[PDB]
Amino acid sequence: ANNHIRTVLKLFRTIDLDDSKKSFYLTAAKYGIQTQLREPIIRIVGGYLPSTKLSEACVKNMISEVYEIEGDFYSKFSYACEDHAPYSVECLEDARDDYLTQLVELFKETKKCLRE
Amino acid sequence: SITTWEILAVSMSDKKGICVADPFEVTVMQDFFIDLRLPYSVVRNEQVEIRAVLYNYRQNQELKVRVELLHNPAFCSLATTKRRHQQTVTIPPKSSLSVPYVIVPLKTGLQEVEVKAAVYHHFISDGVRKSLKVVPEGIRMNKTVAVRTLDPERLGREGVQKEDIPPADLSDQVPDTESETRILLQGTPVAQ
Amino acid sequence: SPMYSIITPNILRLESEETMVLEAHDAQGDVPVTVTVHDFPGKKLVLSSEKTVLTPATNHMGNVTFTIPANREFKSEKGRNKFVTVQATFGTQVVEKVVLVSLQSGYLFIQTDKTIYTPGSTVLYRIFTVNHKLLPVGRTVMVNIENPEGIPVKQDSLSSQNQLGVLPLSWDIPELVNMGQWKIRAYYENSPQQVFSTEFEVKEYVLPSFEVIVEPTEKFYYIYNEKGLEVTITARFLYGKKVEGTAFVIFGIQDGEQRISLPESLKRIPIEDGSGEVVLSRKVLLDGVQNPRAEDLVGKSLYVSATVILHSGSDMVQAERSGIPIVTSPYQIHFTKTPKYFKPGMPFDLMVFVTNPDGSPAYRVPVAVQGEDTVQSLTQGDGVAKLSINTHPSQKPLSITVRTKKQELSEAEQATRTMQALPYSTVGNSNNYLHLSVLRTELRPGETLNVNFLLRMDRAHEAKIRYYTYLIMNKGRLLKAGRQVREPGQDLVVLPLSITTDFIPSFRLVAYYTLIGASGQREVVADSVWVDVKDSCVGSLVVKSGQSEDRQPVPGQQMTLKIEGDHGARVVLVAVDKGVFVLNKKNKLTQSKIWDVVEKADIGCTPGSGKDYAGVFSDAGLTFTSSSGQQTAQRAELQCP
Amino acid sequence: SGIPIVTSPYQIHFTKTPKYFKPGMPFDLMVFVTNPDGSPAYRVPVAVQGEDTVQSLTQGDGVAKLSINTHPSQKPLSITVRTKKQELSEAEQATRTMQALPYSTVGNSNNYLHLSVLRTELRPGETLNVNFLLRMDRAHEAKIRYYTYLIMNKGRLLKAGRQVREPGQDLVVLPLSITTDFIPSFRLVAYYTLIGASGQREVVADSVWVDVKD
Ligand SMILES: *[C@@H]1O[C@H](CO)[C@@H](O[C@@H]2O[C@H](CO)[C@@H](O)[C@H](O)[C@H]2NC(C)=O)[C@H](O)[C@H]1NC(C)=O
Ligand SMILES: *[C@@H]1O[C@H](CO)[C@@H](O)[C@H](O)[C@H]1NC(C)=O
Ligand SMILES: *[C@@H]1O[C@H](CO)[C@@H](O)[C@H](O)[C@H]1NC(C)=O
Repeated sequence: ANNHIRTVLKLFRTIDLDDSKKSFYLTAAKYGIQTQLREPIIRIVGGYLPSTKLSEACVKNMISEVYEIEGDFYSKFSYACEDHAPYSVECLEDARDDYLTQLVELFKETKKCLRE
Repeated sequence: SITTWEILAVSMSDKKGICVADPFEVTVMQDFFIDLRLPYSVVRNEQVEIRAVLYNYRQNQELKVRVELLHNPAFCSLATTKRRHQQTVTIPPKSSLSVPYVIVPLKTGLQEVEVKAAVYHHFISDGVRKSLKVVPEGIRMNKTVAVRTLDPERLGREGVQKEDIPPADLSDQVPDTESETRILLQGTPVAQ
Repeated sequence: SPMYSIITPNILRLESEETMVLEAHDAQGDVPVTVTVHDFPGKKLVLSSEKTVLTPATNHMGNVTFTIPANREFKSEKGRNKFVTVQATFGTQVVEKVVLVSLQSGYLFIQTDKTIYTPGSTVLYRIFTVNHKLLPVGRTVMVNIENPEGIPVKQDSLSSQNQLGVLPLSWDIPELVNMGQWKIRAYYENSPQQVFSTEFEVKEYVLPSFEVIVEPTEKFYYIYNEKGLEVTITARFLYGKKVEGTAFVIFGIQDGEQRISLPESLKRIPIEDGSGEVVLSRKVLLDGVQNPRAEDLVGKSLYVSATVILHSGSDMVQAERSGIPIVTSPYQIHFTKTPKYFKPGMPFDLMVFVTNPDGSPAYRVPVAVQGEDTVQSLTQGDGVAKLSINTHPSQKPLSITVRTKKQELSEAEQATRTMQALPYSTVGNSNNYLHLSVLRTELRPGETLNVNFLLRMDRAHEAKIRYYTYLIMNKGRLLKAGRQVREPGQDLVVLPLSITTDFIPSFRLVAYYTLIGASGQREVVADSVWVDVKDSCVGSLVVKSGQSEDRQPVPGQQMTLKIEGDHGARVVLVAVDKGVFVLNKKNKLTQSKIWDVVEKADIGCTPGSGKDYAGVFSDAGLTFTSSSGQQTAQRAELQCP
Repeated sequence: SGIPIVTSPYQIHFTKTPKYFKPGMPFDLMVFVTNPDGSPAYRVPVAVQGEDTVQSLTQGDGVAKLSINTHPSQKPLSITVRTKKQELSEAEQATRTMQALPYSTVGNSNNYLHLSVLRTELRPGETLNVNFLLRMDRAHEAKIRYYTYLIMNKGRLLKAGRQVREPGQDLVVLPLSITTDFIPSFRLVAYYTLIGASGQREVVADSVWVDVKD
């Protein structure tokens, strides 16, 4: 439909990320969330009849837990980067793997909210 | 990158030997994307056009693509901090398009340009951010600073040799440009 | 007196397991023997271990395995041939034969992720360390990178210990570098003269957006054809889509190293649906060159330099195909596999290597002998067609000429070739032969094989022989020895053979017997044969995608890919965009290159048979020394003529 | 329906194996190993019980080549085949016994003939080689100067020809052209003739069975 997509965009425009963190990290995290938790979800949501009702409580839960998982990713990127220097792109790329893996598993688990 | 990847695998078995796999092909294709085609290197303070291609490989559906060039302080295009450079183009199905832009580089180093596309009546976007290398105007030229033969017994006497190498003036060298200097040592092979 | 025979590879390798088959004929009881190796000249006592006793129960058979140590004395001299002495003490009998020693001690394979690198970009290459048996080994590797003019720029000294034969290395090209054909060269510490190399070029490139392949209908141009050369342009997008643009074609004659262009052959063919064609009238080709003669063009070549432009005027790709021959005959005949020595009064084998003019092997093309043309055969998938000619028992040399007999072609187009084979020579003209007729088909590991031993001797001496001795070469060293019994009166004996995965790619089989003949003079008759095996991995590594659904994955979307390989092995991976392969597809690595290198590194270069027993053993790559005094020839050159 | 309950995961058939062997020459064994339901098994190592060093793997057609070294004796010869596939016990492997009779000539003159053929997944067009193994003493060897071979496809004389053989050769090779008209099988029948004994005409013949891809 169209109203559902507007609601999903309104939910995904409430995500607040620090500007103080590194620009390349911020771009990588935003790109990951956009390509693994917005594009498939928007594609799924767009194919609904207008009369169908959409839940939002666990979508807000999704937003809370994606905040916390991005916080943990930043934690691994900042100081838990033992393999290379802190704030280096090498361990950012290293942690991108499990970041994206966790995100896709999250989406596979949460695909059950979209219909009540 | 919107392209096809080739994966080549090589084993190392302690008991069997060495094997090389046949190439594996995976084609990463999307129904709508942008392929920013750039010259590898441009020259500072000289206008060069750029081309953005808006592919469209859907079914007979039509797309009202909107493409814009976000302002960059390292380039001189029509996009500024306040004003915006927007176009509203239409892509016939199973076809292509090319939106030209004019960009004038300002500072040397390694700058980037990017375009963003949003599709109307649907919700799908794709932006490409590539980096084009900028080099100040000039060419390659290599004068020899000095060449000499090392022979302490024959040159300098006393079994020693002191050689003075005067640095090249390089009065025509481009300002704020690095310049390497390779030092080569080669002996004299005598036999028989 | 019983004769003692020692068989060793004709060329020895430092730091490797080299076998020395010990066999005794007519031996009585247990005969202990200790084998010792001494440097030549002098006596440095390099190795004298691995002694073994013989047993009549095991048919007096035994092989000793050791390794020649690598010392500074061998490495002191690298510009001249060096030899060592192997000596065996068969109880109270002493036998010793000199043998050449080489410096090759393994192979180096260099894999680079890309083939073209822009200045200011990293270089990632892996050094593969394997031995003569193609196994991981721990050695020391020197790595050097040379600019096109020939100046080393970066040198290293790595060790393959604890790395399981894989050494990952990196290098950073300076942002300001002379472009050209860069080279990476590596060599083992023990043999600095042996240099392995790869080639990657630095270019001022940007990745294209599509691939252009020009495929002529036939990989040649018949000189008398009236239509002329036809070339088909097939432009395809990298991600599996068709192109709608325009193309330019120009045909040039490539004679020697000088390229001559044809201004009048330029055409603007509009490529549609990712396909197109363009003609070249024979008149243009004839008039373009100065000489209007026809036969002078034979031996030259053409090349197509196609340039493809999209309708949008975005990107240009230059695709070039060169090496299309100009030959009056659509087929070629090669005798690189046929044995050069037959056996009088005995079936003779004629492997003909029928190939396309460019070099690729042909397929399903009839061949026949000029005389008694009823014999015909068809080339298999490997471009080899079996033949069989009955040979009269005459000492005169026989001349064989073969000519392809494909229909719908005249007598002028068929390719011809002439070959002269010399008869096998015995000792004392005793007319004692041995032949080994074997299947030569597209053999694979596991499938069985049937060697046919065909003895030929008079009835007065058909009882003394009671067995056979056969050896199997592979990659320069022995693989398996054994005795095939033969009770008296059985003219034909069949030896079942197990072709495992270790016989890749081409094992050379020899066989010989011995007896007393003439008036009490000991003698030996030998034989050899060349057999091909399918070129494939010793293991089996396959890469396939686990996700069977969700066709054409979106960028940024994960997939899972399986790696089906042998357990306990180490796998290295690399992903390469096909754009760089579009812009450069040479100097890669594959199984074919590896097997070509291994085959080139062989020790013998005569596909079976020979002038005589000593010649047969010398060509097969073995030296055979007897206690009585029978011996092979002497080899002192690393590369055979 | 038809899933069997058999203690042995393999079966062995001797329908393609010749029932008569020439003493003193390689008697070929066409072991036909099949799955319990009836489908031809593939890639199982068959072997002879004696001299276990001899073994082979079946081709894609369910038949495996074999080769034995028959002794020059007139006694009956017995062969038993026992598969030796690994990771199975000694009871699971299938076993089969067979007793072959020796070829009998006329006058007990030992005038034999053998004819060995390549046995694989043959295709039309691909050439073939047959080996003619004569066996006679050199006193009467010079009399024979030719061979006669016949080809039978679908029970008719497909091609008859004479293969010449010069004296002194213990064997000859006859190239064969397998066209598309040889499908699905043919039987070479080779014989010669000469005066033998003390004035009695003698004839010795032979035959072989060859499969062609269907
Ligand atoms: C050559 O040496 C090898 C060394 O192993 C011999 O291989 C052994 O052969 C015996 C029986 O032939 C087997 O029982 C052993 O298991 C084999 N060894 C290994 C490690 O597998 C080989 O037999 C020798 N060649 C000859 C002709 O005896
Ligand atoms: C300067 O560079 C050129 C390549 O542009 C090359 O010939 C060489 O390195 C230098 N020229 C001379 C004449 O030495
Ligand atoms: C008869 O035999 C000859 C032998 O060459 C053969 O060519 C021919 O096809 C056979 N059939 C007839 C009818 O002649």
